[PDB]
Amino acid sequence: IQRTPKIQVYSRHPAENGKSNFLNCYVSGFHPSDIEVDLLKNGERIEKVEHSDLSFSKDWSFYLLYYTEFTPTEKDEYACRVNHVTLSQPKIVKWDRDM
Amino acid sequence: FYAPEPITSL
Amino acid sequence: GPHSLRYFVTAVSRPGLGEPRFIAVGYVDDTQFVRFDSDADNPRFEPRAPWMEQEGPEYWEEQTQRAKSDEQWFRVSLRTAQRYYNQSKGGSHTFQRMFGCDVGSDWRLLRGYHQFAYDGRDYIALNEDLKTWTAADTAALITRRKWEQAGDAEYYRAYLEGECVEWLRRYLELGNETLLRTDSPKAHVTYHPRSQVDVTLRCWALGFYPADITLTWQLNGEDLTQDMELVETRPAGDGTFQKWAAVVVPLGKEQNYTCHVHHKGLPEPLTLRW
Repeated sequence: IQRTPKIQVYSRHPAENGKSNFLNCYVSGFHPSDIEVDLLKNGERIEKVEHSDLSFSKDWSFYLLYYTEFTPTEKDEYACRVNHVTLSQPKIVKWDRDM
Repeated sequence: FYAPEPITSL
Repeated sequence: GPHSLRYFVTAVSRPGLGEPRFIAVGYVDDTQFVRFDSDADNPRFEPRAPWMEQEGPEYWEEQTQRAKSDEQWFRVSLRTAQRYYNQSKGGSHTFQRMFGCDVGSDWRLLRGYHQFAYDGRDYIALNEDLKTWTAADTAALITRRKWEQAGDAEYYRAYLEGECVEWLRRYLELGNETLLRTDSPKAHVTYHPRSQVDVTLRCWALGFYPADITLTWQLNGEDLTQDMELVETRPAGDGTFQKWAAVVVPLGKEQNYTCHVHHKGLPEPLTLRW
């Protein structure tokens, strides 16, 4: 049986322009463990994005943290793109400073 | 410390 | 104080692509400290926390060899599992193991784990008495039957009560600087316009360790009847965690709402009004 991933996009430290932060995409509660995760700057795929080691929770559902260093600006939009067997098409969640 | 080598099979 | 040592092990069969995916991660409380990745260029247990980098080669070689041995067991178990159920060959499947020990403040084994899941569902688990087994279904009954006769319970109880707890003690020593800390959450409320009558209030808890936290809103003091959003606790990326809880409140009525925060690093619980 399958579980659809939960997705959260957010910064390590709170967001202020010009300061080097870390951009996170935390995908959790999903099964099975095969998952596609990309970080997007202005709709384009960021290149050296790293992730945590595969682990899972008490209910056996998996979780991963995808992250990359970046410097947020006034203009630049960011997002996380996730594809998974449970999703009939790639889900895109935009980075919101307040969420 | 990882668990010791399995002794019985599934 | 209470502490735990946990391993989370995953094996995914990939037909036509080669041997299965095999990964094991090790945690002390909410801090990861070791790993094994079968796809790594060189398959070996390696440290994933700064305080583990001092250990000798004997430590790493024994860890690596116990993991490689477990990996082999998982290859057979995936095949055996697929046969037990009569599933179609060629498909991809998952096997998971979680094991380790929880100790209380009197250095006493509160709970020892040795349990398995197949395809995301419970398969077999060592009961709390460390002597008996819980089978999830008639397939697992076959396995329970074999493990009962072979005495696997006693074999892992010996591990759970000995090596596991003994090395939990050592890990807590190695990383006392970081593991025994309580980083209190930094909390604040944010205000976000919705419609022309409603508004969103979001209560944030940031920078805290360990990951367990209690975050809620209440109206005038009694519990909520509305529909609060409370997102999953999430890793900041630096060893700390974040969470928020939000409620939609009537404009003009914002002052009847308070956010409460309870955490092990807070000598007093927080109460936040906007």
